[PDB]
Amino acid sequence: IVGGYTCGANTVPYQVSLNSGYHFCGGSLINSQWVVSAAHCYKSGIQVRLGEDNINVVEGNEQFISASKSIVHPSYNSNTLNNDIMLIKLKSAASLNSRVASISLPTSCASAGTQCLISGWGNTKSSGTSYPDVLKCLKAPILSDSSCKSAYPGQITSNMFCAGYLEGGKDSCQGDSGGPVVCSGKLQGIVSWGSGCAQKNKPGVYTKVCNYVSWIKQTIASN
Ligand SMILES: Cc1ccc(C(=N)N)cc1F
Ligand SMILES: [Ca+2]
Repeated sequence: IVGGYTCGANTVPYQVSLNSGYHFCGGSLINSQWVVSAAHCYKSGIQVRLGEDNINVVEGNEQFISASKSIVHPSYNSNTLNNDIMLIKLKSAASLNSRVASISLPTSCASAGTQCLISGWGNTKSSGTSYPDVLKCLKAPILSDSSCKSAYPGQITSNMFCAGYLEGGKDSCQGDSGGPVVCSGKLQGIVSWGSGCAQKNKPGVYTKVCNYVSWIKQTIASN
């Protein structure tokens, strides 16, 4: 997250870190057994880390649970990033409490102008590299479809939305991949892509979660 703020420990209780020896992606806990992330975060040997603030220090509220299965969306295209969404099932159920909690799926899609919270352990620099230990947060509005398409001609599908600031300076970034965009207490987006980070007229692009609620529910119901 570039141009954000320190969230505060366990203040984003649905935020997970995906770890394969090191943090490599975020994700969102959606029930005691399942995490939503980006398809571009797929790899084998994932350990889901819940209750994290400082990802380098065991602070006492963590739960570390290995994935039993990952399910990349059947229509994910890694070239275009269309349908950039994955489900990860935990080998055992997380213990839910104030600091480890699931986030609601949307009942309807969120409109341009809606204020959201984006979070992660990604790069905090737009030129250069600095990776934080503690969770970073950014408040950002959803942008209009027309402005999103103007920023990224030929690249925005019906399964994507832009959020952030056309002026630059505030954005998600590398390492935030797969993490949440939460608006009015609903998971509306997944950190997906963008050209660089926090660049003028190059806002963040996010997977449009509301398009996937049926798939998520029926996948969970049978897996
Ligand atoms: C992998 C990646 C690329 C760009 C952005 C962004 N500028 N929002 C975020 C990301 F997670
Ligand atoms: Ca920790």
